[PDB]
Amino acid sequence: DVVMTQTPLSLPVSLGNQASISCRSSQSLVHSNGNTYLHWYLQKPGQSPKLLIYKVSNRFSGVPDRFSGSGSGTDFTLKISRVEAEDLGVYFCSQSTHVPFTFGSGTKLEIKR
Amino acid sequence: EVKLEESGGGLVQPGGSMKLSCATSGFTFSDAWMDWVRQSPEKGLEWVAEIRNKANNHATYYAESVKGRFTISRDDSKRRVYLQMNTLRAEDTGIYYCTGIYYHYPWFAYWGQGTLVTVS
Repeated sequence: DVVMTQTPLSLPVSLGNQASISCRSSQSLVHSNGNTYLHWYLQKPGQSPKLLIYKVSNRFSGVPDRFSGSGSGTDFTLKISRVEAEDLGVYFCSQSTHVPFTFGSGTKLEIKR
Repeated sequence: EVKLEESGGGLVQPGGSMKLSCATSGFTFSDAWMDWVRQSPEKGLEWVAEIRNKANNHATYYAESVKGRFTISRDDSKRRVYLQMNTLRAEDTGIYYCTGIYYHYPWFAYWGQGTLVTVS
């Protein structure tokens, strides 16, 4: 299976600051149709993961433009600009280019003072 | 609105058995390939089982870790997908979600709330 790895496990940031999450895949996520199926989910406590960014850079419904996804091949980044308390939770990168679909271990965004 | 809801989770002995159910609405069920994914406190999020649509023979596919112990099934009439678990292991503990492959987003775009399975 394609192994998704992301760092850090926990990402303390100040409110208003920028946060960046790294995600790597064990092989290229470029599908044979030429598109790249790397997605990010956000999970709040006690809830299911919700689709946040899909196909590298596309914002899902209702997701602020402060979230921007980037990268290519095996190496990807989620950048969260001007972090707010609404952004708190655990972010997972995930690939659906290859079967079975797989997930990174997650990154907890938290506010540090 | 696409809606999914799991039920049936609970505490169970190793070696025991437990059936999960998933009720759905807001998309064409008979077209959808349906899946179970679990969130393990040991392995994190990990796909468990898939069942295809009728045109692909309702064919089933399992993670190696659960093959031979778990059975995914669907009822197109009820728009429900199930996961029957047998010979449960401590390893199988986690939150079980149903999801599937959708027309506008052909990956696990919408998930249920999850049902907790705890193996004692």
